[PDB]
Amino acid sequence: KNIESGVAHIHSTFNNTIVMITDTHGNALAWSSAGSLGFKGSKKSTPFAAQMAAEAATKVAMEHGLKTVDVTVKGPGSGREAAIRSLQATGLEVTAIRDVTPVPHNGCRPPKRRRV
RNA sequence: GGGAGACUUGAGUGCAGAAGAGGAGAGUGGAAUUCCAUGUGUAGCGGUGAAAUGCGUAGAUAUAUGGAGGAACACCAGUGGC
Repeated sequence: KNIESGVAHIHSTFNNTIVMITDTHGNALAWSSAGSLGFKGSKKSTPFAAQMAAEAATKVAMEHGLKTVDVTVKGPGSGREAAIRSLQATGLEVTAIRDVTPVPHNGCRPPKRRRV
């Protein structure tokens, strides 16, 4: 109901961007996405859509009560920086930024190349 | 070419060292994917050139914490080595 510090997970893929603001323990507080905001098709990956998604999620989080957030960026999407700037503009203080893109140590076999 | 000898440079042994993803056997480590359980949380997620199929209110994706299991071994790594 009332929080001050939290985490913001930005999942940005080539097709969509999802912003998930949680508490420092990971429990979800608010979230939004390009698709959730009405963007469809290619638009979902545009940085502007990421900007709006971060804006809407931040507004809900601040409404719930939240001042500081630390950012974790995941995925190769092109809207990560747009979301971060949107967070700052909407008001939440960006305490820190880290990248948590998983990096398999070889691990599993990725799917086939396209057009083969 | 044959026979009877001699010789040490080829060949090999000895002695002294060197490096190595060489091979076989038995274990073991972390990353990561998927699945499972339980939290938080609400409407999409996923995907394309564009769409649709598909998954999601039986609460998905995301997110936190665990647990299961299979396979391959990021960085080192290098017309490097064996």
